[PDB]
Amino acid sequence: ATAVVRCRTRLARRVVAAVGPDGLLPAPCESRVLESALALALLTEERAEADATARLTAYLRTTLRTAPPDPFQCAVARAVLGRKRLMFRTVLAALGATGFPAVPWEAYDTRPQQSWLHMEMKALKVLAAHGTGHPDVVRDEDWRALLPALEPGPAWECNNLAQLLALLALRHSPRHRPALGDVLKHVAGRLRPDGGMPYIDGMTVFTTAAAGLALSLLPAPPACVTPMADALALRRNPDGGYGFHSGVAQSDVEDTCYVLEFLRRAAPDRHRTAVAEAEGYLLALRNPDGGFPTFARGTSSEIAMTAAAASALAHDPDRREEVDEAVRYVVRHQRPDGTFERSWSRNATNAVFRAVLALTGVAAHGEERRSRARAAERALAHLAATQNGDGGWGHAEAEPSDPISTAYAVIALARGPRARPGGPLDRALAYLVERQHPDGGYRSRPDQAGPRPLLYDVPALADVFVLLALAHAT
Repeated sequence: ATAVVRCRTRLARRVVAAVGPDGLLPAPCESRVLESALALALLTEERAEADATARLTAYLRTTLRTAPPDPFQCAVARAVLGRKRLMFRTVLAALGATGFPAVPWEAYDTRPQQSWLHMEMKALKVLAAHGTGHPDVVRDEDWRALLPALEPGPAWECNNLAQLLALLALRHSPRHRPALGDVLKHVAGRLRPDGGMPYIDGMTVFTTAAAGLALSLLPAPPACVTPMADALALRRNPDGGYGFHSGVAQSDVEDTCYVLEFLRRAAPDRHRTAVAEAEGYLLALRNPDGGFPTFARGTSSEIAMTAAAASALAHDPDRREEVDEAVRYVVRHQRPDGTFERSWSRNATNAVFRAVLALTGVAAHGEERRSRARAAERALAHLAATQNGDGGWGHAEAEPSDPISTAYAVIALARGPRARPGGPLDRALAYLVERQHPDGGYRSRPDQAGPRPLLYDVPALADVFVLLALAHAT
């Protein structure tokens, strides 16, 4: 067939072969400078694990010399070797690279429903209190939030950044020091082969669900979608949502939407109850303005999360009213230049493909069809306007192309007009065909941020989103 179908067949063989007997696509996270530097400071100060401190040191010098990250991580690494503005300032101040923010102590107090950030902010408040010479400011309720960091085994919520920050604060408290020695050995045992510390354990639920959705969109889905659907359903949280990895109690809208869309196609009867629980999770999260937050109701709705929820809930005609209110939220927030806004992904094309899917996926007629089509046209027009010469897109309009940013654009463009020769979609598919590597896969710069806008690299996502693009476009 075409070179695109040939490329799609080769990539699908690779994704299927990577799924394990347990029905999961392994998706480890690469080492990151910020957490490696925090692990280096924690172990150095506790005078523990000399083998890991040397490997962490060699990793940091090598990474700065051959592949330096954002300026913030470089300064964090350099300080160790030799609300979000408040969090990053306090981190650098805790390492001695700047002064502590002269803010009221309540600025570090955040809502508990964002569990990861809540523990992170509490640890930095403790570090700021001790760092400025006011240890007596720390309340008992502040210490109690960091208690999960002293539990043995993998990091609480698979978040190495959260545990490292909480441990750096807990070592200042003699009441919590008895439990510090054991976890220090667990922390030092997490080093990747390159001597670095990953941000998270992985993203296996997110990756398996996105891979299964792509496989279920092929002309003939492989049989492995059933054990993949089983492995996802048995990992659901009590509230019906899904975390990004095994053992993540904080469900989120993005992970739930990918699982829900996958289960809807590959096992709507086999996992009828899991499907119903995920829809109930999304609807209990919905905001009165029609949008959807990321984690907890009462926090700000987001375009990407609202569009993803609109597409996921659109399969049930019982939910036509909530789905239409969500799509209207998307139209209401389209920028004057046709874009929407970044979020968990750092490229512009991500929110574009989520919005276009909701705009062209939900059945609509009359005045609403006109309004939704015009919003979809302006979004697809923004893609064609910012397309690079080689046929791909980057993180931003002037950035070099990468397969993942281009994959998002292809999914959006696949809902537009037919691919004519030389058209924007045709050249995008040709860019993806050229960038396929002999082993059948793709290697791309990462686009996931956490904590925003700090990037982290889960390499297995390159193959998954490119396959999702090729399945949508063929």
